[PDB]
Amino acid sequence: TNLCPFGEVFNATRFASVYAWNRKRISNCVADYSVLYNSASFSTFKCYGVSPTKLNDLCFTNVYADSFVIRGDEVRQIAPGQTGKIADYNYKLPDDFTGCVIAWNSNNLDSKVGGNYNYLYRLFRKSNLKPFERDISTEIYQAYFPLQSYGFQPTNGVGYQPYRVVVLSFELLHAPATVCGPKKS
Amino acid sequence: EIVMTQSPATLSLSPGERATLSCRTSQSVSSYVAWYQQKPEQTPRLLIYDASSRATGIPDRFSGGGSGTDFTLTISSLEPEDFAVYYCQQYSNWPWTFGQGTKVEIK
Amino acid sequence: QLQLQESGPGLVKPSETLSLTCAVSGGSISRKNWSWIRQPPGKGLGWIGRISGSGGSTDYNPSLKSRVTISTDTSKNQFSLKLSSVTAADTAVYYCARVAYYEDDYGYYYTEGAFDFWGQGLRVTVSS
Ligand SMILES: *[C@@H]1O[C@H](CO)[C@@H](O[C@@H]2O[C@H](CO)[C@@H](O)[C@H](O)[C@H]2NC(C)=O)[C@H](O)[C@H]1NC(C)=O
Repeated sequence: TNLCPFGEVFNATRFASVYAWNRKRISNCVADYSVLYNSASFSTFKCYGVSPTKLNDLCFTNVYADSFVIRGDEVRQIAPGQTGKIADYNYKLPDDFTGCVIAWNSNNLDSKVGGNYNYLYRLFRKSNLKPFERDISTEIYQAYFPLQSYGFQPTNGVGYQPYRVVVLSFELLHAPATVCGPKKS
Repeated sequence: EIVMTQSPATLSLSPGERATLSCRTSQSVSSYVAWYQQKPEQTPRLLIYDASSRATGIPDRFSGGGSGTDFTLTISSLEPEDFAVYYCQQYSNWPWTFGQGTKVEIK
Repeated sequence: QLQLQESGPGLVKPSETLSLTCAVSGGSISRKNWSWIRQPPGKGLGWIGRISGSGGSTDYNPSLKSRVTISTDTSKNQFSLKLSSVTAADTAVYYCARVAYYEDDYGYYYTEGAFDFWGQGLRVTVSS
């Protein structure tokens, strides 16, 4: 019995854009949530539906991990029931959300002195998203190209600094429980 | 440097009335503004953080709002305690700058 | 509960060093961010610099960075402030503060520079 792949979920060398947001599933492993809670690197650790201290002794069916790069002013939009450019057009959370939102500053890693335009967000769409929807589009909007680049830079303020964010959306089906907390010797 | 200018220098006002204050920045700080209250020769106290959120143990009549370069602090009903000096802060850029201060003066 | 109290000399002669020490009590200095805040008499608040609780991530005000060194001493659970070549215009009330942090039952959140907990204020006078 082993520990979960949370090492490469959080310490990956390249996170995807917010519009093409990455998603992976952990399936059978024992997950140590309390080490992530007691880390000194996370700026925000919000949880909805489940308490993060009780989370180490709750068993689920399977756990997802949605990782992408967002601006500093826009981490507030990753919450159940908010609206904005990314909460509508890029990543939508359900109202009855049962997961946790983890984020941290990454100005020393993701920004570039000449400008880093390798992260994209959807500026235009005809309608907002259903919860946990993903799209990739290229067609011209009824006037524009919907994808636009951020332009991160270390000189820029905290609202314009790149923030890497990971969303752990737990599930509970009628399948047997696999992802349990570490039982204590 | 992001200079922080508060437009009312001295707020002549009566108790129990509406109060309004202003904070205007040189450039955009993106809603990273805090509001403080300082009794004369006493410790300043944080009221608002992130320009729209009340601090822990703050009366409900304190409210802040705004974004960009316009930030306002509103007190719905005064007390005989809340005639003091109010300060406005930014922390978007690294020389964190406070305001010159605005005084609530009793009519 | 968390409490901050300053310690230092009230009178500092010019062209010498200045030392201050904020003794954090009721809470651990680690995993937080701490700052030194000045206030001249009849003037508004000013900012000296900040330090991280763990790792020593340290930043200064650009107008005073050639004269200030800020250090963290987690063995005694305290942090200190040092200045050099102080003039007569440096007379101020010095506060030590914690950069805000709000822990709820449903997780926590680190503020990017609001100061919730403050010190009592130690009045430093400079005269020859
Ligand atoms: C991401 O990488 C960092 C740095 O390699 C990890 O932080 C270390 O984690 C080990 C785990 O046993 C600790 O012993 C070290 O003290 C940590 N170092 C620092 C500087 O914090 C971090 O754990 C990794 N993330 C995950 C989810 O595993």
